[PDB]
Amino acid sequence: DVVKGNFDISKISGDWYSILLASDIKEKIEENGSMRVFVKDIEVLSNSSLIFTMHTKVNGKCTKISLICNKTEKDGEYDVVHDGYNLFRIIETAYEDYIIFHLNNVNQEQEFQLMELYGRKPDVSPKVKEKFVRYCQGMEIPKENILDLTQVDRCLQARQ
Ligand SMILES: CC(C)[C@H]1CC[C@H](C)CC1=O
Repeated sequence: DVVKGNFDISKISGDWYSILLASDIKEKIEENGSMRVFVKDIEVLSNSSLIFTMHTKVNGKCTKISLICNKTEKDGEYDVVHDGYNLFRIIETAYEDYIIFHLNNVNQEQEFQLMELYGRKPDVSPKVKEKFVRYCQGMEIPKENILDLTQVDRCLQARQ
């Protein structure tokens, strides 16, 4: 049930797992990188904001953070503060299976894009992962810059 636009936001509510991570700056998503953050859940805060809870590593320990995301003037776009100012939007989702997010980090050193694949479960179809890899390459993210997190510690032991 792939939705490609006009997403119902309340249907992306609830728990998510981070599965694949991609960026045109690999350091951002590798171990210790500012964007190596594992989603826990998404909830509707208001008619125009979301709240994400996510895990980061702090001195080796999985640590929960909360992020407030607001609709911008552009349709489908949200902003969020983390390692600077970010703009993100949904690329596509099957609400009960997976969601793909695109993010832009707007900083003065070098702007970069992030691509994220979440699943309702700690894994999804190889069909879904293939769809994501294709999007990444269409966005000129090299395959070396796509990381599979199902192999690594994604704080699953700490989600509570
Ligand atoms: C801070 C990062 C990791 C979060 C913010 C919200 C996005 C939908 C997913 C994402 O890139």
